[PDB]
Amino acid sequence: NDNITARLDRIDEKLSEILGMLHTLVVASAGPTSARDGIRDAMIGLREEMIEKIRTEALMTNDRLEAMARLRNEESEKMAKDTSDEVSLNPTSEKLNNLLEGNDSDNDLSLEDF
Amino acid sequence: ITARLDRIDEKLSEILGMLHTLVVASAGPTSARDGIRDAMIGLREEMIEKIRTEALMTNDRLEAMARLR
Amino acid sequence: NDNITARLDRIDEKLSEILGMLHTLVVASAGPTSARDGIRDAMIGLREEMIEKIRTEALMT
Amino acid sequence: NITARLDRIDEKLSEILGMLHTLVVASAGPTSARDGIRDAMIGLREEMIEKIRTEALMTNDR
Amino acid sequence: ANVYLTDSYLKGVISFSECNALGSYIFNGPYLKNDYTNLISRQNPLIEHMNLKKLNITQSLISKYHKGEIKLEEPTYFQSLLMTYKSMTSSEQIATTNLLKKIIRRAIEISDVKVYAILNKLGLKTIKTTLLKKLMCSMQHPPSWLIHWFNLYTKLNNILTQYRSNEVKNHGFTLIDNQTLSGFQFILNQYGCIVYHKELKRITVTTYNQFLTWKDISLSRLNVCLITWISNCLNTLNKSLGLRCGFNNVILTQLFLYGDCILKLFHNEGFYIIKEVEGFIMSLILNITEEDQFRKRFYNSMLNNITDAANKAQKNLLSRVCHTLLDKTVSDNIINGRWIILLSKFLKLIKLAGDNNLNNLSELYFLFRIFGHPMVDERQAMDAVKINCNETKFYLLSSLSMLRGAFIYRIIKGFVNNYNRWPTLRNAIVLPLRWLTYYKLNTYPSLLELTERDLIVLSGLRFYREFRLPKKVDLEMIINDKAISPPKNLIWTSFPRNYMPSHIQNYIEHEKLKFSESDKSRRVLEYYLRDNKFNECDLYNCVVNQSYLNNPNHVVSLTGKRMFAMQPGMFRQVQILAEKMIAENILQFFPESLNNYISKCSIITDLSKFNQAFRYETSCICSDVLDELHGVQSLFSWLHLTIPHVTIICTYRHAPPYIGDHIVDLNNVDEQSGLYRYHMGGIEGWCQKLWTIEAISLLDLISLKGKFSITALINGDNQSIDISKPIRLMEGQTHAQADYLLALNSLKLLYKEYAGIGHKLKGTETYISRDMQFMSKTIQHNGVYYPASIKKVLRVGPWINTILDDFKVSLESIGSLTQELEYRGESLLCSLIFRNVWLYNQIALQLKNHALCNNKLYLDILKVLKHLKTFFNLDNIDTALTLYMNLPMLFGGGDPNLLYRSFYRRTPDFLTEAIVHSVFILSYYTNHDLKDKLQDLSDDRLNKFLTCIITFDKNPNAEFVTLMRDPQALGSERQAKITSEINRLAVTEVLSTAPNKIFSKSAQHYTTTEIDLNDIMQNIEPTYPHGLRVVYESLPFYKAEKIVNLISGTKSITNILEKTSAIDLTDIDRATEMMRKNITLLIRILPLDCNRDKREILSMENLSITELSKYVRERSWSLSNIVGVTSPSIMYTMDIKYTTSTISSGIIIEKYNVNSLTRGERGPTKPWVGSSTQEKKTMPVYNRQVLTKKQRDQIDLLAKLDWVYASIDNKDEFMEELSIGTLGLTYEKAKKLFPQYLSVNYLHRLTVSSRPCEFPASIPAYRTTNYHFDTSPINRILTEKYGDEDIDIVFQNCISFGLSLMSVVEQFTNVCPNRIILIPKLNEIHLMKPPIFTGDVDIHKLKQVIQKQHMFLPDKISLTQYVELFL
Ligand SMILES: COc1cc(C(=O)NC[C@](O)(c2cc(C(C)(C)O)c(F)c(-c3ccc(F)cc3)n2)C(F)(F)F)cc2cc(C)nnc12
Repeated sequence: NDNITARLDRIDEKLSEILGMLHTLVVASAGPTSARDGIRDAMIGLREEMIEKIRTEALMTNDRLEAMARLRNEESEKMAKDTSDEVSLNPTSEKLNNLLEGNDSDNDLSLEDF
Repeated sequence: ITARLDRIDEKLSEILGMLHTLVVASAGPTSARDGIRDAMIGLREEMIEKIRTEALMTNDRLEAMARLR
Repeated sequence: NDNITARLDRIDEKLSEILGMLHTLVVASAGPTSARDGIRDAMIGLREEMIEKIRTEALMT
Repeated sequence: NITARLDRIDEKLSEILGMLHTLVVASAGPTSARDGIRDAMIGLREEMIEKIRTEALMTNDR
Repeated sequence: ANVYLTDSYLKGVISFSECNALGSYIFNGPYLKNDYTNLISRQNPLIEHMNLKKLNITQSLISKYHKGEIKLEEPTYFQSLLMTYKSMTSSEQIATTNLLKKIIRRAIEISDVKVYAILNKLGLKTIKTTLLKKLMCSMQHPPSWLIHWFNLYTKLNNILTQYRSNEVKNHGFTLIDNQTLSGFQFILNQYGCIVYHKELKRITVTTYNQFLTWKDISLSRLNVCLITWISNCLNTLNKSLGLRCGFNNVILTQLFLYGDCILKLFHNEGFYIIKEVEGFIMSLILNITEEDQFRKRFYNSMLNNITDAANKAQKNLLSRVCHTLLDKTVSDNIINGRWIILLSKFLKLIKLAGDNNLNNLSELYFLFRIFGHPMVDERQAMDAVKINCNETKFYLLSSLSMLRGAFIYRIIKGFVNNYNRWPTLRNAIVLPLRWLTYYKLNTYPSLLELTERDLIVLSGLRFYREFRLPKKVDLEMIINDKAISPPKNLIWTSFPRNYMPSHIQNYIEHEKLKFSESDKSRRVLEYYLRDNKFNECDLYNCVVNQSYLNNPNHVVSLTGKRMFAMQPGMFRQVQILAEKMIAENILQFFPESLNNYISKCSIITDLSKFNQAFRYETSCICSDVLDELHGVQSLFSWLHLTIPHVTIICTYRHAPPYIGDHIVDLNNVDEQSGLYRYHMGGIEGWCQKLWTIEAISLLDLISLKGKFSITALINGDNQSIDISKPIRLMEGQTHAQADYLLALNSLKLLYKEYAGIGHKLKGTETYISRDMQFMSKTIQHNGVYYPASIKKVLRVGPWINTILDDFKVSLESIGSLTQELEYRGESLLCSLIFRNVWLYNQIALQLKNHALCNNKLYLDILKVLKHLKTFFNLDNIDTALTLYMNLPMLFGGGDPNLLYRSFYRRTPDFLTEAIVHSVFILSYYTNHDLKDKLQDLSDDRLNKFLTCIITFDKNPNAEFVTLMRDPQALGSERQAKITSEINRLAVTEVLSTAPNKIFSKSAQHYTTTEIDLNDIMQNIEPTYPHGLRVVYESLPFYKAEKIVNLISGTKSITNILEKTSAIDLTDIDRATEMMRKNITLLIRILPLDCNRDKREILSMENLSITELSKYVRERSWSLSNIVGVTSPSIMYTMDIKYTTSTISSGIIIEKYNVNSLTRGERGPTKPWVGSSTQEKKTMPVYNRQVLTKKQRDQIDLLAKLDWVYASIDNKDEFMEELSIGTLGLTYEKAKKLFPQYLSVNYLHRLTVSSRPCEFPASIPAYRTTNYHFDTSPINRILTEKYGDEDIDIVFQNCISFGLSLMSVVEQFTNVCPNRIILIPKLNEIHLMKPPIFTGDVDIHKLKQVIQKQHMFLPDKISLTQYVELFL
């Protein structure tokens, strides 16, 4: 009698599908409505559904691109830089570092003329 | 009847249906919303019965302690 | 056997809890004024029901 | 092997219960409070019930 | 009939809006910003502003401005000009120089007395000390920079002093001057400050607080220069005497000047650049302590942080002064990007000051206060967070589930570990099987055998109530001295009437009539005092029925004080309670809330903006668990369920919103800068403990996912995450690389997991290190602590941290603050000299210019000095003062730092220490050798003194309550009175008329309660003040007293309910006489007739100071026997030897560190923290969780009484009345809850708030690791004498003393001795055995106290609560 086994396999498939949805389910936080006149509930939908709402700016979020990459479990350019092996300097910082390195009085600054 | 486990299959179908019903709810506005809220089971009474059952279960514990006074 | 039965019994109550939570979520996810007032009013009635049951038990003696 | 299969089933149900319960708690947010249904979603606790029992046992002088 | 006494130090914030409002009105146009503030201040100016504008001098300046003669600048411009005030005449230079020389000379002459005594006592041997004669020679010519800062400080201080004096005399007075500080014309008012510089044709307008800040800046810079100078001078003489750090004051002045240049070029926003300098210093430190990968990463991030801030400052500056009257004040250096040159120079100077020396680098943290404070743009700060709080967050359900799971996991782990059981579950059925086994067996898996799946499973659990909420309100947690936001409808009352629209003004008048007096109070204390409908269970009831949800009166008010948030009392109480419940019931589960190679790293995270990232969906998933544990719903989720539904408004007085016509309801006011709605929680300071424990739960989730161990610590708004992961070290891979890769791998995971809950982290907020801890602002390297002690004394000055310029308090404050230089800075002499400088100024120079008392206090000290001159046969007044400032404040002297504090921090007996102190001090004049036994010398100055201490007219009064309140009190007017005692009557007089019956009833019976309480233990023979303290603490009067003591510490007590900031003359006069009586106390204590010429002066031959002290205390209270308080002074009883004796007969302290100097080094031994031996007691088995903290404490107190007073012949009636009165249980029932003490002698074990629980050495803990101590030799001698019975000398202090003095010797010798032997004076040590408390307790009076103050009783244990204890 393998009918019980077959039934159990069907049970497993349904549980798999239910868990499939749950582990791919995204909860949007409760928040202000458009033209803020109230608060919408914490709408819940599937990963892709929430991503599309973010992509098309249906929901109000700041880091639109990051929210999408995060929900897709992808590494964004910003995250890669923030956690890079070596931190680069901003152009302003490059100049500052160049001034800081070499104490040769290259600053040539006159405070008396301020 | 070991095959009574078919009842699990029945419930899981309802469970998956409810899970679908829940998530598709967000698709209502601008797409699947012809009126305000489409047809759904809407059995708040079941929610209420679960609340009553739990609340009274808790009430029984509270009385169980009052009983010792 | 009894071990199988016991496991099946535990599954049934888990499924009941799952449906209970889903009923809560599906019902709550519907938020027109009528549904929400219906829930709140039901809770008022719930309080009253608990009160009447408690009063009744208090009168056994 | 039936019990073994049931145990995997039971674990998945437990995982499902975990996910759904968290969902219920998270779902019962500021708006559920606004409409007076947060308690319905979460459930009544001992102190609220004690208040109910207190009222029930003291609607008048009794 | 009242006065207004203004601040002498910045206590609040410098409001941008205030400065803008005032300046904008004066110059008829936008000043700092073009916003609503400048618009309204011109349309409808405040009277205070009109008064300044209408001055004849102001009008002259205004004309010059409009004629284009003078230009308008932002206050930071003037900050620079003031700080660069070099326009001193020769007479000014001379006068200030001579003043400074005098002060320095006197401070040294003063320190000479203690230094002499210390060197003599150690035996290391107008100025007698050779060391200080040498120092005086070095310090007789102050550097120009010190003079510069001193002069500026002096002048600014004189400007303010004149103002404050005149404001008290004439309310509304404005100080107009141009002579005190040449070139600068000031117009000062508490409502504004206008400054004009004539030669530069420049004018600026700021506020009173900015002026205070300028003074505080000059003071801070002065103290830095002064300390640096002193330290350098001391180090010149002996490298071990001064501070570990060593700065060139020339660099320090350049830093200061360059920092001001930055603020001059970058107006207000320039503070952003300064703020980021902390990163620069941290970088310099890391460049020393960290590996190349870690330090390089930080350094580059650090530079970006600074430059990004600088660029932001430029952007914001240019956008701000676009349409304002300051549009022409932007330097071309900003526009041309030359500011980067200024910045590079500034940073180089910092690097130079640091000199690659961690000792300097840590100290340089003073640079963040040294430049003052920014003007706070309250509206901008509002908008800055709004964007993060109106933001929609997205989460994977599995993320939220796992976090809730982790939270629960920790709760379960906690309960199993603490209560030996799982929490009760209302749905245990959710658990599979393996988990049911854990539940049934009350066990749990470790994280190493846990999976993510399991956390999801645990996230499905629900609980039954495990804890209990208090039914009655603890007024201690609720009552405070802070402001309270008014109800939403009365929110407009927060703004000046003139700044409100006429419709608002009318509506305010109408709305006030619909609110209670408690609602209109605007203050927390008054809120409750005015609540005539108040009852003890209002909060409980409100919580249970969720009355705070959807509450129409809820509003969130922000003020500049990092944007302090307030809400109406109702909500405040809930906020406080939720945090309290977490603090007492939950944090117990979160203790940190307070291969061939294992990789290690640390991630340091700034969580200050984390609060903003929380949402209901991320926080309340955990708080709901706490709701269930406490059987209450919505209590711990109150914030997110309420805040989103209210308007968040900046309520700073001068920063009103624009309100459209006919709009009254705040929630209908157009969103605008500084005002918005739909704030999705995250209010800083609220739910802080909740978020802390949530962070911990997340970390556990992270450690699980990352397969590594986390040892985290969270403190306030930041955390340190120590990560450890066993790995297989790869070929060619070194440990540093493995650790760096771990940090990166873990950092990526951490960022992902935090982002996974809606919290985005930034490289500006989070950084990594290998193995060094820089948390809590303490720099520790290789176990060595590198302090920032200068930062702690920057604000030391005349009337510091005192109310109504209370003289004695400010002396204590100076003492306490300057003590840090000794305790952290590890420089006894530097702290002493620095202290004496400011104490001198406070007593000798500023005392004659008191804001309230003029020179009355000064005239009184002169009487004291004349008195001392005669009493001690001194040569002059200067000498009398030299002595005065070295005498214990306990005796009416001027010394706030008793010598014992230089060796150990805590004593159980202040009197004995004060007596010894005086003996040591007087030896200076009597030439008594402190290395020997006290003996009668031809110089009777000491004998006269001691005679006067012991011989006096007895005058006991309410001795038992006095001892209860202060177990070390003396009575008979033999001690200085304090505000707590002096004002207590005034407080009760006010409270007795309060609308709130709880307070008025208590106050009305206060006197009678005190009397009944006094006559309670009056029949017990061997009076034990600490035992009395327990009795007192166990009674409701204790809580009543705490409220009184809280109130008694404020200003204008009699006007509390008068709704005014004015100070009543009654309070001024009482405080005046209080101070005068305390100043002249020394006269009363030491009469010229020695309290009787027929009383032979006390002979010191075979005199025991311990016994003398006991005698004095007993005489002063007219008691036959006082026990458990008197304790020998370790500093007196130990004779210090630096050799090997024939017989040890003492404590041997050895130097284990091989080096001759131990300062700045860690040794092989364990750190000494004193550590009093705990109580040895058997704990009864019951469900403690069934009880609240308050009633558990009550039980513990009663158990202590059962222990201590077991011997009273009325014990059963005593304990029965207490148990029934305070718990409701009978004694027999309560006894089953009481811990059973197995310790026979409570005299050195009983834990009370009046007794030190630790007796640490006056030294950094890291420094004690260089030493080893052996108390055996002495233990044997004592055992042979006392027969294994206890003695009254504190064991821990004996050790702590030795450890500290070994450091002191190093300081004075530049050589740390290899060993020190402490040989005790046995005649000073007495048997301390537990007494038999014969006599009964007055049960009637006991009942009376409990009844009269019944409203302050804790929750009683009901039968339904009691039965649950044993289930
Ligand atoms: C925690 O609070 C306190 C502690 C102690 C205290 O520690 N007393 C010493 C003790 O009784 C002992 C016994 C023996 C006996 C005679 C029993 O042998 C000793 F030898 C030594 C001892 C001495 C110095 C030394 F260097 C080595 C040993 N100490 C102690 F037990 F508590 F430690 C005295 C207090 C007095 C007051 C008034 N208030 N609080 C006190």
